[PDB]
Amino acid sequence: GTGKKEKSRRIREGNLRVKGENFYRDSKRVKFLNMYTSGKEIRNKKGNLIRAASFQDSTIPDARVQPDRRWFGNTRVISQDALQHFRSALGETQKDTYQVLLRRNKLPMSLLEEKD
Amino acid sequence: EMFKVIKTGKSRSKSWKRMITKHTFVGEGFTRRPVKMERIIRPSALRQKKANVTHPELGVTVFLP
Amino acid sequence: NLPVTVEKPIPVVYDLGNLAAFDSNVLDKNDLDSSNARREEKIKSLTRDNVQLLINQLLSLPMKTTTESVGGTGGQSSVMTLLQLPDPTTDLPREKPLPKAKAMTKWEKFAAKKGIKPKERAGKMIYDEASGEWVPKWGYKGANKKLDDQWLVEVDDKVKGTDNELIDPRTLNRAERKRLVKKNEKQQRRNMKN
Amino acid sequence: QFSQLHTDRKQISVGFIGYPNTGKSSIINTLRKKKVCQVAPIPGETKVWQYITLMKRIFLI
Amino acid sequence: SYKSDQGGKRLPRIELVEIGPRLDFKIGRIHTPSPDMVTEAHKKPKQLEMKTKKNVELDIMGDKLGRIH
RNA sequence: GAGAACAGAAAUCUCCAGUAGAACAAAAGGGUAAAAGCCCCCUUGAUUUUGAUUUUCAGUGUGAAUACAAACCAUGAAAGU
Ligand SMILES: Nc1nc2c(ncn2[C@@H]2O[C@H](COP(=O)(O)OP(=O)(O)OP(=O)(O)O)[C@@H](O)[C@H]2O)c(=O)[nH]1
Ligand SMILES: [K+]
Ligand SMILES: [Mg+2]
Repeated sequence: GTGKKEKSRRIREGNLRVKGENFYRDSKRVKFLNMYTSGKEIRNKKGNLIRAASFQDSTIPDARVQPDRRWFGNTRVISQDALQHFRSALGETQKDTYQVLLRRNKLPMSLLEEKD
Repeated sequence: EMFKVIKTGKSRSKSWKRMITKHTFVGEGFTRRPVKMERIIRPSALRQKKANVTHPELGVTVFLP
Repeated sequence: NLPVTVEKPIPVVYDLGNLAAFDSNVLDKNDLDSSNARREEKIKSLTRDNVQLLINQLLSLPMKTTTESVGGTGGQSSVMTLLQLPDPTTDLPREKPLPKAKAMTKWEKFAAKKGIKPKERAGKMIYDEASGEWVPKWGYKGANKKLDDQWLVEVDDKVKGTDNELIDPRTLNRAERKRLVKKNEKQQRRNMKN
Repeated sequence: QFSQLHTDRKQISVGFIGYPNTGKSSIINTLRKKKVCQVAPIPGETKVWQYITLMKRIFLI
Repeated sequence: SYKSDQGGKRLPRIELVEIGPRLDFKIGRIHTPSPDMVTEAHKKPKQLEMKTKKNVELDIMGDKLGRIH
């Protein structure tokens, strides 16, 4: 059947396509499913290393931190007004049993948790 | 050195899982991936939340999150 | 001690974001015509009542206070108390249309197809192993133009046998760089045409 | 509802915990409408964890 | 503004002094836009405002909260 | 336009007149003159970092790009930019 050919399917719906990309799988699906068989090393007849295993490269990286003035600046600050607002809000909360915590806000809780 | 190969299967024939041998910081709201889709492993014993930070000025060390 | 409670038959509406008050009461043509000498008094009284209502609403609006001192950025000092105006209700036409969403370029489509994530762009400083300094990878005094200033360049083996052997390799590399830049500009113009 | 609240997570997991012989395996079998977890009147039938796929985005443990 | 003696110290009595100009406009001629232009001019950007989601609120502390029925 | 050895049609200095006829960008039918032109001073940070916010991606879901805002930063006596 000419209509069932892989060439004809692409017309209905070059170097970009990868091996195994078909009607059922896209390129990302192909690579994610190849993850389960990925982690193997390749060796030749002489025993050399054609390709190292995944996440097992033996090369020593050059670990340096460049000089920069972004390291010495303040990253997080809070105003006195914001501190007062959050201190007042901590205490007025009426927790409902049917409300769940999806994401907790990042706050200076050491500065906010002051109790007489 | 960073990663350790973790073998799966009854005959230990698959070797696609990797375990980080160094200490890590995972952050807030961390949940473990499902085991079938968990390639990178950061064991809970090696997760860190606080550090001993020395201030150059005033010469003190404080345990900070 | 005049009253400050203006009573109105038809209830007026407010747009405190625009600082506007609209009353749709009954206006007589006789008291407002130019033939009447009291038209100014009538209009002044009506506007006075409406302004009193608007001022009542504005001064009953919530107020923002701060504790920062003067001389700092923000414009509001400790002594200043500012009314919190709500969003404007009345709709007005824009002066220009909304910015259209630009169509994806060829690079963007290719990167989406092949799963190429954007670069982190931490900085433009690269470490030089031949020296002991961090240098810019491009631009003013960049490391991409050090071949022009290089004191000694070895001649490539593949250049021999062609008439381009006599040419300065620094000139050849500068020409290749300019050709690449013009190619990038032509690709940008092509994307803008598409 | 929990899946809709975590619609950006691509899947959620629901872990069943409690005392022995309270019926976690029975509840999972009830949700699947099939005996996918072994059940016994004796305590300690379940000995390790087990993943069950209830829907495409919902896993039970 | 003047002291009112009946609205406390919060609601002053207002008075208007005209400063001009005083104008009378007779409505000579009109020219109204096309409805598609009206809609295009009244479109809103909505980029800045947070998207609304059912059963998801933000409390006073800033924590995102989900409701369960 | 006049004056000043080389030095005249062209070198450099001085005075008066000088709506820009100069030099910068756009293609004004009203762009800029104690400048938007020329010189001097300060900054080399400009790919900062924070975000429950906008859009996209991820088997590494509190990360990154991206849009917007804010805190800063630079300069100035300041208004401010
Ligand atoms: N009457 C009644 N019996 C139940 C119910 N649910 C479970 N059972 C019984 O309780 C016993 C415990 O069942 P399990 O499902 O194995 O309970 P479990 O918590 O999983 O116990 P372990 O796996 O051993 O830790 C079984 O024999 C069930 O038949 C229930 O809803 N009603
Ligand atoms: K049991
Ligand atoms: Mg059980």
